Amino acid sequence: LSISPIFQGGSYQLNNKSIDISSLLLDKLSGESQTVVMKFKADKPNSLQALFGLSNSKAGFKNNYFSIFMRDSGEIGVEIRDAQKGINYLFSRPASLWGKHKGQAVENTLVFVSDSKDKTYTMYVNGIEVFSETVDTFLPISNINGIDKATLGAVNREGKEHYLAKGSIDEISLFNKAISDQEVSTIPLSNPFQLIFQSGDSTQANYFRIPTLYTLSSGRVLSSIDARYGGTHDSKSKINIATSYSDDNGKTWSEPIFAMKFNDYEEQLVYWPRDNKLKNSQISGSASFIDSSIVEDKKSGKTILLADVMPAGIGNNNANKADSGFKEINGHYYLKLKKNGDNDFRYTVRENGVVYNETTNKPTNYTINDKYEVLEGGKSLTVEQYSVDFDSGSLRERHNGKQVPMNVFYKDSLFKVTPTNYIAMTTSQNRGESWEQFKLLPPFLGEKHNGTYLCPGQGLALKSSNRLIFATYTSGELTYLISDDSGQTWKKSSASIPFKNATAEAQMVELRDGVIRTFFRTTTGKIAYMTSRDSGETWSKVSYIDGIQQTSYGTQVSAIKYSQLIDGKEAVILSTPNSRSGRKGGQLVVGLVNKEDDSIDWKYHYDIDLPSYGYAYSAITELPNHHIGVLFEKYDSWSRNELHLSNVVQYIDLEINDLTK
Ligand SMILES: CC(=O)N[C@H]1[C@H]2O[C@@](C(=O)O)(C[C@@H]1O)O[C@@H]2[C@H](O)CO
Repeated sequence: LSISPIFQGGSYQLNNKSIDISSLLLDKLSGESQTVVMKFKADKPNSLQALFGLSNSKAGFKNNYFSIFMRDSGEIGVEIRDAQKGINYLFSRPASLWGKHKGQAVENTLVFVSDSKDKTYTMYVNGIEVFSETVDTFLPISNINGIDKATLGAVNREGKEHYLAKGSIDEISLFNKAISDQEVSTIPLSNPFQLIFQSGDSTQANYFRIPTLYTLSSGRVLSSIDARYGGTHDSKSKINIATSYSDDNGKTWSEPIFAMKFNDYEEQLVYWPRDNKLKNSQISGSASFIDSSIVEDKKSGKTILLADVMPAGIGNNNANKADSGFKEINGHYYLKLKKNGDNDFRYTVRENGVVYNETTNKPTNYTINDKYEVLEGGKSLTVEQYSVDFDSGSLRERHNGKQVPMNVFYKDSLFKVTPTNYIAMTTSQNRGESWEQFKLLPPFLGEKHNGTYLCPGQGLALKSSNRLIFATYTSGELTYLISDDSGQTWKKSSASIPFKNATAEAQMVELRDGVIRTFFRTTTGKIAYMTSRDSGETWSKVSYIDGIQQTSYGTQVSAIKYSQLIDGKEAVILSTPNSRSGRKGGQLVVGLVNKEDDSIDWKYHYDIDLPSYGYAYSAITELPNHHIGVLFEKYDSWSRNELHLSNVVQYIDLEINDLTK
């Protein structure tokens, strides 16, 4: 840092009693710009607590103060208030903090920059920028009328301690300068987590959701994710599937690449609005991919990744449930196309990509190549790309002058697919260094049924055979997709479930050879399971796990078969929020398998962080060194208050002894 602190202090215990630092700090504040650097712990916070306050403590000036505050939800924020100036700034972001990790309080590193030159207030926690707000009328934190108290662990208002804190401030420093983003990056951190995917990386997505992890036979650990461009919204949106891998047991990760991507819309790093009027803004004319899952095939050595594919403007909410998008002729399914100007789907994509007119029974001069792009007499047709912006005060989607290959999933294509959901497949023969062009899977539930929905996370490679299984769901059932030929062909195995309209996200473990247990999200508040004892051909009725709570809408749950005995027994590890309130209270739950009846004793619960801190979708894998890697959404991804947060999908490394303590 280019300058020394005006005040520095440490080892402050905040035990619901403020610490007055007025005489040490107030007369050292000068000029209109300041930086606060604070290292602090709060593993048992109050509902709302102030970590640092500067206030006018006198009668009649209760709303003249600056504070750095946090909530027991993990939210961090500031207030900057002066009643005489008529200013009441409040800037915050949910899900910004860690509480505990491996049972010990985490030291959070907070950096707040108040910059009078740029009229901007910026907050970083744990190296992540969580807000940056420019104002028309700047209020220097010292310029609040009548400030006479500087306080740790409360704000002194009219002589009383408000917003009392429980925690500790291990170090706090203030500077009479707005330090640069570059200087900020030099401040040491004590983070319990890593980032694999992050804002500003090669994906240029500012948001991520739906993590996966899979340990490959080489020892490489692979991860896939939704790179979500238009905020954290599900499709309809612009979303690509990105991947990254680690060759050192998760200590470092490769720069992401794409496994599946569309180019109808630019890859733009956009700061999606979080205000109540605009937060529902959703990219509406882009094709997308959503919800990926990985498996490795022993025979071929291929890595196989599946994901849902959504045509332009389509998502689960508006996909046509009564149309697969294929025509069966006869025994073979051919992708249907509608040509601009036709009200009906007159075409199919036949062998060799030939576009065939169903009404005239003649091939046309158009072909669809292996990238689902349209050619006419062998030449590639193009469309103009779109970009998005909020410069007009609402979301605008507009052509940007760049030509890209015309794809049948695009809004502007001459030939367009049925507006329903599909599933696609890509393979890698180099363990994630590159991905082949995706191919659509066929329909499994007939001509007049939309795609099933891929369960995000892992597929299952049965240990003693060549069988691969990917779970998917639809209304009234799980639909397991089974391949015995390295993913060249798939058949379904349907397993009825006693819920309609469930997002029945399911993950599988092989308890022993040929015996599969599937754990899945329900609408009941409990995680369900079912068992197959014939390698997925047939499935039991549904049972429920006791000792874990979910919300009524549920959350995805990840599950693995651990390779080593725990307490002399075979073990399964589940990862899920454990809360009836929200997507919070993340846990790993270790289940010991009864060798006589395949029942599971859920003997250990490990809290990922505080019960009140967010935890949503998750990925777990046994790393080659027998550690457990967890990549998870550290926020409430259902909440309409926690939309569009950056750098909340995070990675941690745990050992079994951390879980069973
Ligand atoms: C294909 C798709 O939309 N997948 C979604 C669904 O699940 C999630 C969720 O957070 O619950 C996130 C997934 O990415 O939101 C969706 C909702 O539940 C409707 O199924």
